[PDB]
Amino acid sequence: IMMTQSPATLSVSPGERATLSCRASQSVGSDLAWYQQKPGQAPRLLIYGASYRATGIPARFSGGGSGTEFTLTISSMQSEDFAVYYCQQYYNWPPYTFGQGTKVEIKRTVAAPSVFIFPPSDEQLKSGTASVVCLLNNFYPREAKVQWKVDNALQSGNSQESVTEQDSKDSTYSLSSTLTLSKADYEKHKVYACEVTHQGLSSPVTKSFNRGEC
Amino acid sequence: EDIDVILKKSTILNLDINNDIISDISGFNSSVITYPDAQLVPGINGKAIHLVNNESSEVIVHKAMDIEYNDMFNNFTVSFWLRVPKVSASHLEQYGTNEYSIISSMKGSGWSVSLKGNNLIWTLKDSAGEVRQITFRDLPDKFNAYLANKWVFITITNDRLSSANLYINGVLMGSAEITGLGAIREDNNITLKLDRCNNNNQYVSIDKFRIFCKALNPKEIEKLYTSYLSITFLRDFWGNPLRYDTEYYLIPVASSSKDVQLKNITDYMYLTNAPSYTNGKLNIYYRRLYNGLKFIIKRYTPNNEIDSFVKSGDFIKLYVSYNNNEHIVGYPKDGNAFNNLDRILRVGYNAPGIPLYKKMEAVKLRDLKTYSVQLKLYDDKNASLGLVGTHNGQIGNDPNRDILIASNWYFNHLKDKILGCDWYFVPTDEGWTND
Amino acid sequence: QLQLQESGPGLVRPSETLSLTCSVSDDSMGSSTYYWAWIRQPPGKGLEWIGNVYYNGVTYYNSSLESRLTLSIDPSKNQFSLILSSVTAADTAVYYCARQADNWFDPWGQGTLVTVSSASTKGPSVFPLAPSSKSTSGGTAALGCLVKDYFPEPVTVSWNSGALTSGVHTFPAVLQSSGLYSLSSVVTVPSSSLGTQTYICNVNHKPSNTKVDKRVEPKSC
Repeated sequence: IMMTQSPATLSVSPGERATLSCRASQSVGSDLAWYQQKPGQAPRLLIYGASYRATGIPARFSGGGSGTEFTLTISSMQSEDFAVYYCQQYYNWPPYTFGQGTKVEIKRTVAAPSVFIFPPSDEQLKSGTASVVCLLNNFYPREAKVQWKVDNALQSGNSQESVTEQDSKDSTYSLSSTLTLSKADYEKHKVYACEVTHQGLSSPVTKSFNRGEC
Repeated sequence: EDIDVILKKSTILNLDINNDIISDISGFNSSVITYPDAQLVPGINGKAIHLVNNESSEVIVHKAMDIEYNDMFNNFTVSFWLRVPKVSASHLEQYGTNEYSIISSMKGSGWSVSLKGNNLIWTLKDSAGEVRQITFRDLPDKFNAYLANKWVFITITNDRLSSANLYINGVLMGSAEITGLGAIREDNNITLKLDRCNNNNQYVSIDKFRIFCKALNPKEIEKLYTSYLSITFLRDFWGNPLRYDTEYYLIPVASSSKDVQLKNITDYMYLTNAPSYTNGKLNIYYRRLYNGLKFIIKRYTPNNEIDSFVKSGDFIKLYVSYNNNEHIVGYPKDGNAFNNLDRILRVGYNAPGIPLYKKMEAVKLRDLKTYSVQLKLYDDKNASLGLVGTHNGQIGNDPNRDILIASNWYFNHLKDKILGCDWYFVPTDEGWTND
Repeated sequence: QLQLQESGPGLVRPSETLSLTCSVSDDSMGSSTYYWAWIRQPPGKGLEWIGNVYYNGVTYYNSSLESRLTLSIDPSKNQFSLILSSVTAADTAVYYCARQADNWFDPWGQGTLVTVSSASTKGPSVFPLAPSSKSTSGGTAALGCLVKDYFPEPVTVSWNSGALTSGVHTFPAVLQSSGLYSLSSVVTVPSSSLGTQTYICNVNHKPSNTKVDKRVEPKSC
């Protein structure tokens, strides 16, 4: 076979120990490498043979395992040194066929969001198109399942505006979600809303707007 | 009742190259026909018979009248050095059904060796119509398989009232029973051809073909395998003798999934992982070849009869091929090493003052069954420094790897099963291509 | 010290060519015996690489991605390049060729992103987005801003001469289906701080050189 992430998760705080994993076949039972990737620049390597660091790399990292299946740990992490990692394989024309992903996480005090709603403006009249933007600001965690209603009706299309998470100074999240329809499709109905279902909050709240909020 | 005496007592034909002629040396010297295109390729000790897929290369043997009836009620066996080219993926899907009989007694019955796809198969055609086959499913690991252009042996230990067996390298690899037969009026003609093949570039190279008028046993056939394996010459990977001043790539024996790689100009060597191919669709997989570094093996100082054949234990240099420019391996004095007994290797260390041990010697010490080769490194005062071996260890700032060494420490494992300084010498050969 | 430093800037149109030169510098010998390979990077997705070809030039990694791109070498300046043709938008990315020194892609470089778009440049279209006392005091006042119909990235997003960027939160841009890019820019201010001072967006997509500002006031009929 090839690589499979088992598991593919992370939940850590400043200071604690990271724990990742992979899985593959072992016909090349080779000890392998692990690649970190700071956002601001290009990725780089962290280990090779799961134990031997490269230069300039402080030894606070490590890893181990058998065959080709390997895992690794990282202790005393600093937010400034945190991003998704990646594990290898040994294909017989080798660069290393990458692992799918190592989803990462910074832990903050769990908290519900504070959603907003915004109607379009004169441009959509001068455009004939339409777009419905509703902010939800300064929340946590990554999970946010926002949907819409057309006076009642959920969407199947016009849902692809799912801008996703970032990270901030104070480790908060603030995404954005919009709509796109033609003025016929928009004025053809009266009241839309943002179905925000934050797993942290676990209680569906929704602000709505009034077409002609004058 | 000794091994070699029964060995030379039971042989009843010996097809052998002797000075560009094929002839039987089994006392019963029978006809050895040959045709203008029955070429002969390099041989272990001498030359090697060849075959090509057309009506050119027939080498038939009209046998003696008294022994024509040899197979009426007697058990026997065939044996020969063998190797076939690496059937590529394309030609494989093209011809994965063709069943050509290399050795047979057709016209028109009797024992008949056959090669088909990636299989060897005995085929016996008796009187009453019954037939038995003993397939050998391909050894899926091509890189050490038994149709991979490796010079290999086969024996087919026919027994009428018992089993017939096949033996690769002497080892058993497949068998099936035979009993329940009748008397055969087998014809006498012994075809050696690609009869009814369907590939133009198909070719099987038989060497040292022989037949024994009796059964055998594992111990004596192992001794026989060893016997044919003369220490006299110093084989390369494929089995044909090494060639001086020709290109070579080198592959450790317990590091198949590795191969060589230079790091920098004139500085240390090191090892790396395996580029290769895998057809997981036709049960095919093999480490790719010819990829790594090209090497040139010279004599230390030219001679009069400069024949590129290498005899056992001959003093040589070692040049590496790079951009078609040549560079020699070695070890300079005070050359930083591991434990001061595992001498790091180098390549043409362009030292202004420091000298360099450039005096090696091809040396055969172990693996009298498998075609490996050990290389030794002397000083300039005739002292054994060690063999070129596999021993870990980081150097400087660069990452840790596996590096080529020289450590007489190795001399204390020569009785073991696996070593770290045995080697393969692959030359760029026809019958294998990275698909 | 091997500073990879690449070029081949700009954007590509579908089925056209892309020149991508991997100038490895300051390593005079450079190409001695180790490999060289490329890296594919579709933003926010898994990472399969492209290929790996030697300076003997045997071949490169051929999974189902060849026959539209080609790999090259140049031992002259230790250089080696990437050929690209008959490409689709599905490979808009930032590519990475990196030194597979001893079979691990240890030193990596800045690199540069490639955008397989279809439309040309475009001045950005700023739109105001103003709150009011309709649902006032949602904790506090968060006024938004929409700029759209522009190409290509980036695009300036600031607020009132960059005076107070406090609590501002722009977003990563998203490609509009008809061949544009969309984003937003929202600040959060005191509920009743509106109408006393000014609140102006700042968007500017320099490649079209259209520096437009919208003096936004919370409009209430």
